[PDB]
Amino acid sequence: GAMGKVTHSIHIEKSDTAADTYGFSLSSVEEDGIRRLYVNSVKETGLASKKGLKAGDEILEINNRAADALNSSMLKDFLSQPSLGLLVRTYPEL
Amino acid sequence: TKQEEFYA
Ligand SMILES: *S(=O)(=O)c1cccc2c(N(C)C)cccc12
Ligand SMILES: [Cl-]
Ligand SMILES: [Cl-]
Ligand code: NA
Repeated sequence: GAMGKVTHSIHIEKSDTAADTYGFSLSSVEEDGIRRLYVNSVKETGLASKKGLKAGDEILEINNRAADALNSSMLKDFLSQPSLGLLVRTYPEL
Repeated sequence: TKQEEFYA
């Protein structure tokens, strides 16, 4: 592979309960005045893993909205739903 | 540093 940007669109669906999780976390990181959202972890046995979400992927959009336009209230709202759309920048592993 | 973190 090389340096080209590759994005991955993911749609995850699950039961609507407080016991059924996607199995991933995200972080907000600021560096030199630019904020990015990253996949912070992916549970090895979870739905997000099954769907090919990778730790270190950069989240570009959630549910058709730019990551930099997302606040914590929006994230809570979106993440509590039984389906979720993610657009991530993803890197070749090697 | 990370500002914060959410899981679902
Ligand atoms: S920060 O510089 O202490 C910090 C801590 C942990 C992770 C970080 C990342 N990851 C790629 C998410 C980027 C920038 C800073 C940072
Ligand atoms: Cl996790
Ligand atoms: Cl930190
Ligand atoms: Na840390």
